[PDB]
Amino acid sequence: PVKRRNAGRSQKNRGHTRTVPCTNCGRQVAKDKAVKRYTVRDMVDPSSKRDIQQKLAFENEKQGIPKLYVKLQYCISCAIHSRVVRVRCAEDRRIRRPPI
Amino acid sequence: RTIDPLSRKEWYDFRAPIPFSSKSFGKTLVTKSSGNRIASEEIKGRVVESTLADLKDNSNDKAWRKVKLVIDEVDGRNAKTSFYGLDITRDRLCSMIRKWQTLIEARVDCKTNDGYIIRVFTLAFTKKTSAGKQSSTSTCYAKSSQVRAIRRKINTFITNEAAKLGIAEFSKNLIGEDYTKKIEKETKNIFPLQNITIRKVKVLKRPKLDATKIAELYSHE
Amino acid sequence: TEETTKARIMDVLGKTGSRGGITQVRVVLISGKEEGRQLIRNVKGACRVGDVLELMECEREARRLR
Amino acid sequence: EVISYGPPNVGANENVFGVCHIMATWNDTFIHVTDLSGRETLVRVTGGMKVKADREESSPYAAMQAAIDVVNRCKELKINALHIKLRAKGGVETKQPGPGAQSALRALARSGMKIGRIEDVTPIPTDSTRREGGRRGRRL
RNA sequence: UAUGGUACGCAAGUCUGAAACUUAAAGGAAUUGACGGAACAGCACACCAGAAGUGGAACCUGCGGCUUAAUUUGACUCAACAC
Ligand SMILES: [Mg+2]
Ligand SMILES: [Mg+2]
Ligand SMILES: [Mg+2]
Ligand SMILES: [Zn+2]
Repeated sequence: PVKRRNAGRSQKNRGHTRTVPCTNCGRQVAKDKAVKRYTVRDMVDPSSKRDIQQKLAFENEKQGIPKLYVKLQYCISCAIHSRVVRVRCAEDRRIRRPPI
Repeated sequence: RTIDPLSRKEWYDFRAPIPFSSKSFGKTLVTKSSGNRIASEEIKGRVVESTLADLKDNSNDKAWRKVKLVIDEVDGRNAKTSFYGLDITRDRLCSMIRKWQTLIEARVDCKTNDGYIIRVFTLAFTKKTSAGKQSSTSTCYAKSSQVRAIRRKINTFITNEAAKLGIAEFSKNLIGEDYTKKIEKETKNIFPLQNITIRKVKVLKRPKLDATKIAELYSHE
Repeated sequence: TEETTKARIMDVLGKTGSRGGITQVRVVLISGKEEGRQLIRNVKGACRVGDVLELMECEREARRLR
Repeated sequence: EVISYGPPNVGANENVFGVCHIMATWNDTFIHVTDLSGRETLVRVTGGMKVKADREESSPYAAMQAAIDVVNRCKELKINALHIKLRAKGGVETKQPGPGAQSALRALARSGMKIGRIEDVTPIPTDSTRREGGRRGRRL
């Protein structure tokens, strides 16, 4: 019972692909296999934002607080446990560009 | 409290070199002279990391350009500084980094006639023309060979524009948008590029400044 | 800091809280310092449309429900 | 009276700029002010200073207490505004700043401290030495 | 695996490679259940806003122990125990 046709990794036309340590655990995982999400968040709770934007010395800031950039790479055990990815029915299992 | 730990500390106002505002930007702390320790001489090598908070008119939009300065001189309770480095905020970088285009990077080593050896890193990105939203479908990559020609060209041009200018000149040009314009004009044949950037500048080998040239660097209007 | 604003509910929007004990609500202000401003607030207790609410901060605005 | 061994000549218009290096770990938080050079250190506060429990070292309560101590101490050095340089342990380790990050940043301004330019400097390998985990990471 | 290798290897071992004996199953995909220290979604005074409280006391009345000649006996999570 082959489960995935992909077999989980996006890799074809090569023998080997570089291994990446998982953010959460640090387990080595295939770069194709890895669940990788790029995150641009803000360093600060919106309330906290109000508080700081009051006190910003340079008034020449328009959204003059930096965003936090993360390239997040999960091993499978981790990205499942941590709900980044979750179990779906056989038919949906092949759906490719899902979010909102 | 008993004996505030800063009891012995003298303060100095930083002064910026010729491309920047003559007005002091920050202030620094140092311990008083001990009769061995000479107050002014403990500061000979210090390094200042600032934005352009340093160009009064033009500053406010560029929080993206970091400038390192090094203190060449102490004059009368205020510390003069010469050029040390150029750089970029994390933000202004990961700002520019997008999937589905090619990331070009170009490193160069150059000499001023001022006697400086500099290392300039340049950054550039593939510019999509085709008018869609760049995506998994909208792939923008440029051929590796085109990348190589782009390096060769950028690099060459910089070494040329370096050898003919003083470090005052060179730094002024470097901070601002001149080189980006020119670089796009050279590069465009090979491939259209977007947000050309000078990622960093390092100063490899710096001569010491005669009183003359350090006066001519100061030269403020 | 004591400063206070009267807030009248235009719409009852959601229902929310871990136990589900709170109501989400849309609000028009009557203070006179800020009039006709609209806000989204989380209210504990039972509310209809067109109640009045005593609000200590018109800056805190509640995260909408999805 | 008050002898502040901070800077000689100020005004009410003037801004006095210190720099705050803030390190947030899953295990602790650091609020550290220096001059624009980074050489001369002004104030130093760790979470562990502010709590006796090893586990609370990182927490927001600790970060808060830390922050207010720092602020109180800059205030007498006549310092209005800190630039902020934020850091997680970084390098090969995690790049997500710890819990104390936000809390300390807030409590700093909450305390009536102006806030200058903000940058994240977290150490970022072009490439890495090998990670402290197993080949298989932390199991459990 | 045993054994034989004018097959290899410094070694680890690699390659070649049995039979006696024993056994009716082992095995493949898929269905339905049941289960899960997986994901999601319902419903109930389950929890939530509350109240009256038991648990603490004396006593009453059940269980269990323990004594007893005998302390008849069934019934132990809701789903035994003023049954
Ligand atoms: Mg292989
Ligand atoms: Mg194409
Ligand atoms: Mg570890
Ligand atoms: Zn993991």
